[PDB]
Amino acid sequence: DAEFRHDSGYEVHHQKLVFFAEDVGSNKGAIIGLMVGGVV
Repeated sequence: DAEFRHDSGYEVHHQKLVFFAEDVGSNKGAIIGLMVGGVV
């Protein structure tokens, strides 16, 4: 099994975000969908 990444400390929640983005394509995720509707 490769290990290019997947090496950090947290990985208990930030992953569910990424993993989403990965199977997302270009829509909303969790907190991003918020900051993406006010100033940026």
